[PDB]
Formats: sequence, structure tokens, C-alpha cells
Amino acid sequence: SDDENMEKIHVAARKGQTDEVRRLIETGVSPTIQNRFGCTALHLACKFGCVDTAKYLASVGEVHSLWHGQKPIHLAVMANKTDLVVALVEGAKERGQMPESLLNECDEREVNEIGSHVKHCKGQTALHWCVGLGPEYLEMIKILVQLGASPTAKDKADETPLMRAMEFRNREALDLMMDTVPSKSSLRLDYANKQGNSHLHWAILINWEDVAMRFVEMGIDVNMEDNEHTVPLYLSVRAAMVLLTKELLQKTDVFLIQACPYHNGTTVLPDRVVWLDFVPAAADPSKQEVLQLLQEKLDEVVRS
Repeated sequence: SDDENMEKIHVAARKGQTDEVRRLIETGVSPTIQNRFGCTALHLACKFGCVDTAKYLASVGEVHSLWHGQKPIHLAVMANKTDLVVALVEGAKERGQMPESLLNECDEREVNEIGSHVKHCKGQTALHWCVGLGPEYLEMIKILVQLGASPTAKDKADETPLMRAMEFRNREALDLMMDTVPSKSSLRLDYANKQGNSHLHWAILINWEDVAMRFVEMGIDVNMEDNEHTVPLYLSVRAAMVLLTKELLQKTDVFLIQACPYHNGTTVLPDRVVWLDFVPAAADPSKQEVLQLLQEKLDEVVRS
């Protein structure tokens, strides 16, 4: 009856029979009609290629169901055929939904290993996946980001794709995202993870000093405090990292320098410093230097 019709439309979707799908829909089979697993024609079009069928179905119906936790965009991305993703987007454009809204959807798929890495995640945008799936998916990352996929989209653990590329220390992905990104004022660098870490808080922890500077020159707020009241300046000092520190003293609000816990109101005390692990435990001129700079700035501020 109803189920005898959804059978026809799913078959046609699978076979790239746009003719035959249009025909079913003109005669009043609802486009988004599901099978017991929440699969719909569009899911199937995206799994199987079917650029033109996908383009069409995307224009007629927003899919509101998940198949093995996924929405038709997510399946298009893992298929790694780029024309189908543009199709999907232009289908949805005709219909009134914008690419940002569409491309930044989150799946509801629990995981314990993301391609080659070992991460637990309960929900993810497709830009996060790409970032985990190695360089076979670099070409997609480019296209997704040109289309309007946000390098600061939030997964269900409040992490962004940039944060994700940092964690998996995947540089090619991170540069591509920041260099491909049309705006550069479309990034939400005010987003912080479950422990209040910014992107700048990462990077320092990761020991990516030069990427950290690009964040600063993108006017990221340098006064964002994590859950433990920690401000990037403190991490910069602690990471050694001399050039970043000269710049964080410059830009950091004065109240936060006065309340810094590596001095006693007047002298810098190097024993109060818990250097990060990639920093040598022995002697180092950068260890000397950053604390000498912090002394200079403390003396300047204390005078007012």
C-alpha cells in the first residue's frame, strides 16, 4: 500500500532513475518516505553516486531521519566524490536552506576510532571526519570549506574541526582549512571546548608556535580564561615560546598580568613555573628569556 510505494522510489533512487523518481513524486509519493531503519531515497542516492537524482531529491525534501546515525550529506562525504556534494548543496539552495545550515549538521554516531586514530565521539560534522580520514580526503576538505562548511563547527563534545586537526596533529588539513576559508572573519574563535580551552590554548599545548601566531593575527581574544583561570599568556610563558610571549605581553590586559601566579607581586619566581613536557627540563635560553621578559613587563606595569 504505502509500503509498496516506498519500495519503488528507493529502488529508483538506488539506480539513478531520476525520470522514475520524479514520476513517483509528481503522482504524490512523499519524497522523504522511510524504511524501518530511517533510510530514504536521498540517503540512497548519496551512497550510490546518482548526482542528478540527488540534485533533484535535495530540492524537494529536507530529510529528517538518520540512517545508522547519518544524514545524506554525511554519506556523500565519506563517498569522497565531490560533484555529488555540490549537487546536494545546489539542490538544497533551490529549496531555500543555505549551505552553512546544511553542511554543518551533526551526526549522532558513537565511535571509538576515527579512521586511523583512537578517539571517542558521540556526534560529528562531516568536516571533522575528513580531518581524521587522512590525505585521500584533502580534496574534499577544500571543497567543503569553499562551499560554506565552517572550520569552527561544533561536534557534540564542543570541539571544532581545527581543534580536531590539532589533536590528530594533521597539519596539511589545518593549513588548507585556514588558507581555503573564504572569509577568515567567518571563524568563531570565541568557541571553547568542554574545559574552556580556546584554539590558542591548544596549539601552545601542542607546541605549534607559528600556527598560534596566526590565531593572534586573526584577532583571537587573548584574555579568554580556561576553567582553571588560565590565560594563553601563562601557557605561552610555560611553553617557553619567546616570540609569542613578546606578543602576548603586548596584548594581554593588565589586570591579568598583575594576577599572574609566577610572581609575588614584584619578582618572578622560576620555581613557580610548571614547564610543559616538550620543553627541556635542563637549562635553555628560552627558559631564561621568557621569564626575563615577564620581569620587564611586570616592572613596567607595577609603576602605574
